[PDB]
Amino acid sequence: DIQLTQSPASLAVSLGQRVTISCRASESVEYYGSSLMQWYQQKPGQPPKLLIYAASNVESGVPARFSGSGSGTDFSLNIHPVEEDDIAMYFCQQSRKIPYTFGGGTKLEIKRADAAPTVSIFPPSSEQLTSGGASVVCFLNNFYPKDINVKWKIDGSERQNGVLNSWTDQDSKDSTYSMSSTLTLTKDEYERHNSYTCEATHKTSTSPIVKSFNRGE
Amino acid sequence: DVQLVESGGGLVQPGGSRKLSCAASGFTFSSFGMHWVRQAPEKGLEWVAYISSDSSNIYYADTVKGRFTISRDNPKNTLFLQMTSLRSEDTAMYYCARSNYVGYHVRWYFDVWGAGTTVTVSSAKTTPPSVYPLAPGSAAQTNSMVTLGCLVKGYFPEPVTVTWNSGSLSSGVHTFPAVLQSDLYTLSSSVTVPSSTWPSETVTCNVAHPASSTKVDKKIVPRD
Repeated sequence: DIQLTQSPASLAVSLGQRVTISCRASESVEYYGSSLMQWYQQKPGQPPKLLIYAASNVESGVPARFSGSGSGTDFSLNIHPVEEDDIAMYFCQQSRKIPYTFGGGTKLEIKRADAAPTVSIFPPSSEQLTSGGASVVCFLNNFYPKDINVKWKIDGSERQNGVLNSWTDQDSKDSTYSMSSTLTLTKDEYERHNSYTCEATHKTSTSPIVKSFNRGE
Repeated sequence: DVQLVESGGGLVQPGGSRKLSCAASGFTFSSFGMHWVRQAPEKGLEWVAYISSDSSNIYYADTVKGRFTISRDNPKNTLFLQMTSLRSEDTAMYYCARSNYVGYHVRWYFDVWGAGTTVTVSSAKTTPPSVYPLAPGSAAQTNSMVTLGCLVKGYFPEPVTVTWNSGSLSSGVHTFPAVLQSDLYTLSSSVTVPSSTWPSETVTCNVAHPASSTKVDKKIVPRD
């Protein structure tokens, strides 16, 4: 099939600045003097919206700040004065061969000043322990940029199984990101150890933020 | 007001079947070819099938070739997708989309999209969540702000809503998207408030899970 590679996977912008994202095809999508490539934007929990068709044709209704160009295999969408409403996901879509494919998308996010996460750790609740399970939860809130890593240490060494993670979308109020990390254990394994550590590595600091609690309290 | 409103989505056991209907309203439905496009959670868009405005041609993504059949009823103006031998991976939001010609036929593009209907293929049975209070320790509190939270675990199917004090606390809240471990969903929520407020005043997380008609108000109490 025809592969569509979009880049970057995500871009941080300042409203008012120019924006340009590209889309490449593993094969040509040109057909008798015309490129059959489209651009679609999509906002969380909502259906895609057509912006450009045939590489450069600007669908009726979409602002002039938008424009598209390219041909052959290379294409690109341009939002010169990028504004609030443009913060969303952008997909690449061809109509040349079947199956008709879409690119992996490029997410435009609000550029903001770096921020270190606020980390909090919580031991399993009595209610859960009564059920034979034990979850240790850790929140890494309001940090920027998005990239962050979480490492779970038990008594002193790291754990990698039974660790489930979740990330929020960028916050509309402060433009930061948040993550939630849960380490689940059986109650017996939870009671054979004392130290539960949550360590977060983010761009802000080279020295991991460390949060932990010891049983016996 | 050209639009498409697909319906028919819901829960299905692996191997089961389900019919999807797309209701058009505001254009010569008999002139425009139609498409079905799906999007798995957190995933991208995957074209599913296309049908002529004349039921002349119908194309399927190999991924559903011998299991899904697309059809159109020009009169009642509706598009259908018949799903059978459904698998876990068929789980996605299903979109209804009108094709369109700028120069002529081959030079087409997806013109309009409906709000879509969800389709979840699972063997899991409806299951209320377990709501566990997330409270810090006595001294291990520190600062002027304190963070508390709720762990909503092992429920099915999605969705679940969470509020703090029925909404009185909206700022400084973070409820994370659910993660599907095994065949059950798990999610969490945190809320940050001033230290001079918690132990002293109540902080409750309200969890709602309609599929099981569950409404739980878990009060966050201090740990002895």
